[PDB]
Amino acid sequence: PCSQIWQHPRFAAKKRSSMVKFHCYTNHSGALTWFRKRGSQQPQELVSEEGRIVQTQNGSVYTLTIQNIQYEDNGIYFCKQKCDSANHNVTDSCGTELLVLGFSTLDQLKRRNTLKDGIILIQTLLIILFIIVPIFLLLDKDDGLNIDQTEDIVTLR
Amino acid sequence: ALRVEGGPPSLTVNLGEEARLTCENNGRNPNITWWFSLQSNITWPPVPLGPGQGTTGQLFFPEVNKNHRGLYWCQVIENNILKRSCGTYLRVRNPVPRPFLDMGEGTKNRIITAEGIILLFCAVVPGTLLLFRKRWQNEKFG
Amino acid sequence: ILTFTIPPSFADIFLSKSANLTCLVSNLATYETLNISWASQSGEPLETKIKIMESHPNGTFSAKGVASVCVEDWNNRKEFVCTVTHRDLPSPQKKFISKPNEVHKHPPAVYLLPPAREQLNLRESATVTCLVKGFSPADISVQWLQRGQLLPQEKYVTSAPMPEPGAPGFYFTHSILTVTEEEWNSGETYTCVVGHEALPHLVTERTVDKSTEGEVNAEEEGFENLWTTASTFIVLFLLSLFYSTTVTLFKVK
Amino acid sequence: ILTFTIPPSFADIFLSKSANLTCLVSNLATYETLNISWASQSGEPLETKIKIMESHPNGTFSAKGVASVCVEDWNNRKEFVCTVTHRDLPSPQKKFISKPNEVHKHPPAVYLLPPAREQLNLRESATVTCLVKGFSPADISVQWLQRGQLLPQEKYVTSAPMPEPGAPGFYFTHSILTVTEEEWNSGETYTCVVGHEALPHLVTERTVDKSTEGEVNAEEEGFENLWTTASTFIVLFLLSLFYSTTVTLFKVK
Ligand SMILES: *[C@@H]1O[C@H](CO)[C@@H](O)[C@H](O)[C@H]1NC(C)=O
Ligand SMILES: *[C@@H]1O[C@H](CO)[C@@H](O)[C@H](O)[C@H]1NC(C)=O
Ligand SMILES: *[C@@H]1O[C@H](CO)[C@@H](O)[C@H](O)[C@H]1NC(C)=O
Ligand SMILES: *[C@@H]1O[C@H](CO)[C@@H](O)[C@H](O)[C@H]1NC(C)=O
Ligand SMILES: *[C@@H]1O[C@H](CO)[C@@H](O)[C@H](O)[C@H]1NC(C)=O
Repeated sequence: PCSQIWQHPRFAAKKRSSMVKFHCYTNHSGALTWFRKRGSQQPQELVSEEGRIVQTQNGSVYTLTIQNIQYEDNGIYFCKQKCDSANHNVTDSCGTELLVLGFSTLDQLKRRNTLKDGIILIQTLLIILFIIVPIFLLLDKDDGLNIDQTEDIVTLR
Repeated sequence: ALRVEGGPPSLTVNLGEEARLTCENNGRNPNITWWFSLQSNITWPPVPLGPGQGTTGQLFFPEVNKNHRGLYWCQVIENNILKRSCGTYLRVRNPVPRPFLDMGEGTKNRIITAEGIILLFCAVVPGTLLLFRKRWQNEKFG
Repeated sequence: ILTFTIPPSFADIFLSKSANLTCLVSNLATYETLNISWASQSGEPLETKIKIMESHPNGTFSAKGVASVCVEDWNNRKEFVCTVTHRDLPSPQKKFISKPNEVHKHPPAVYLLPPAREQLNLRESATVTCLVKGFSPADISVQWLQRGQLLPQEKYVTSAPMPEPGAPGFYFTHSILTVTEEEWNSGETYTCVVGHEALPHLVTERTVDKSTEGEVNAEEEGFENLWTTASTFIVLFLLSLFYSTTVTLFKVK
Repeated sequence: ILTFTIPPSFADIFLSKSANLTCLVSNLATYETLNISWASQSGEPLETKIKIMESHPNGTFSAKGVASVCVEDWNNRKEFVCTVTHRDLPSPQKKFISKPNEVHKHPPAVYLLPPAREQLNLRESATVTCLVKGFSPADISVQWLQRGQLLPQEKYVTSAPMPEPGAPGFYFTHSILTVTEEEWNSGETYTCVVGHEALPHLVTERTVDKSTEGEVNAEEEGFENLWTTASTFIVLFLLSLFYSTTVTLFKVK
């Protein structure tokens, strides 16, 4: 009855604040509601804003355009329709799974990860050092030498 | 008189790793087809693939390649009734193979902040120990 | 009189899903007795399209015979015979066209190069070029799209495939999409599609735009946590330096 | 007997500071009665030099007419006609010639283009491409240099000149230097030069070499410098912590 909705490039790998044109090609005429999905959360209504969401109706086609796209806009986009055909047969589109790309030149990511690995190894070493410092210092402060008087393996322990 | 689940709108897979598609439908055992295409309006008709395997109609690419990016929509025929799916999208990304350093940006940067806080505190406390020691040894000498 | 048989191009083969054979006859003094008939090795009758090209400056004519056959027959290296009985030819001429023998296959490796900064500095125009390298069959069709709309062949050129240096049997080609600076300045997404036989799907597509850093990485870095660590570390540096100075002064007193 | 007129070439004009007008006539049965001389449109006779080559294997002789006149008149598009008469010619073959149609004559605009990072990702080979576009004359000679030495044609390949869209009568060409992966690591000097008639210095060359020429972009590296200064500050903080630890240990010890 009302299941002839069309869509456009779905994956749409884009950089932050880029431009693509959406539409809602259909073979019917009725009430329309844009919806946005992120992750597994429930469908939610979209709110129009000038220069951020452009809504021009080309007759049976409902053009859409999203500027200033950020990471919060990652998810699935589609346009609903209302089919008041005495049976509440409510149909929907299929989807447009937008993605936001990390610009790490696909190469600096390796350098950053290697650096953080260095720093948390430095954590291991320094934290061991600063946990052995207080006890070995209060032993001298309170007043090691006794153990030596009482071999290399014991010293390591 | 019938519907079909659209499946994932997009899909990701590592290069050289198997990618399996899907076509879920309410039919009993009804005719299924794979019609590969491209993103937008090109000058070529959709390229039909093989017939799939199993009752579901699942594709299989044992060694996928970079050339396999594009839509993969499944065609279902059920007693002279036609219905079009939506279409997936294969793609390769070659992710990061280095899991040693506690995978998760938030994880590593959070433990970095914890590094700063704990290192500063565990350096400050030795200062208190040192001043206490100095006072006690000065008392000892006197 | 030299006669040749020409297989159809890949573009028409994929467009019509029906190959068109060619029976090219040249150096014809007369055309009233010209008759091009197409058939297979088994002798099955087939319709033949007859068309005459413009006369050459030397006075010689030309003609070609077009027969519609399925592409699967060409894939099965099926043989076809074109029979020509001309008054200038002492005897009828029998020839056969079929698929060439087995040859190494290699799908093309598409690469789309964005215009150089120096080229943009003259603010005149931009030539977007996508390099297609490493395909054994020379039958490759390269097109370009603007916002998903087909671009006429008068707006771009595609060099005929030339053998790949350092690797015999492989061919490479270029395609230059000369675009006005105003059109490229609007952040347009420009793509070239490569239809080619050796491709696993027979067609691919590559994209490039103003971004030029269109690496696919989903979301890994750039979170506000990086700013959080930077600020908390600035504070950490300040406190560490102050602590060290106070330690030195408490050593003093 | 066919009479052909050969316009003078610029090479000897650059070297010998003079232009040679050649009236090459072939298919000559006999030469003992031949009378070939140079002339002008206004009937002014010219000094004609007769030079005859050896017999052609087809049984026909040949002759030439050589004249030397100032280049400036030839640059002024003066119509010079070569008079050819023979005993076998019912009428003389007077070929009328002048400067061929001069055109906009624009010099090439070379825009060296770097390899695509996707191609480098294969770790196998890279192609350096230098697009040469915007020249009127068909002739053009692209050569690549390695560390100041000419690169032989055995390693690189270049595309033949083709008309460029958007401007009739305007030509362009291309080129590609395949390089191996370890060649691209070493940061060698990849430069391609262009020889052209319209070049005011007669030679031009672009330089995109080593392993990276740089690229300015939008935002993009801001968090990168933030990360670099964060790493520097973690380094300083580590140094201060180590200094404090060593001071404490030495005061204790
Ligand atoms: C709408 O459906 C009718 C009937 O099938 C068809 O003729 C027409 O082309 C369709 N319009 C669109 C935009 O698909
Ligand atoms: C619909 O889109 C076309 C193509 O962009 C445009 O020419 C036309 O004016 C649009 N409809 C309007 C604005 O009435
Ligand atoms: C929508 O239409 C289908 C097909 O007639 C029917 O099976 C389904 O129950 C309908 N849904 C609603 C909400 O009416
Ligand atoms: C459709 O059903 C017929 C039933 O015999 C079968 O032969 C055919 O292969 C089916 N379509 C497919 C699987 O392409
Ligand atoms: C899609 O591409 C075809 C082939 O180039 C073209 O005929 C058609 O007009 C394009 N889109 C539309 C508006 O139908």
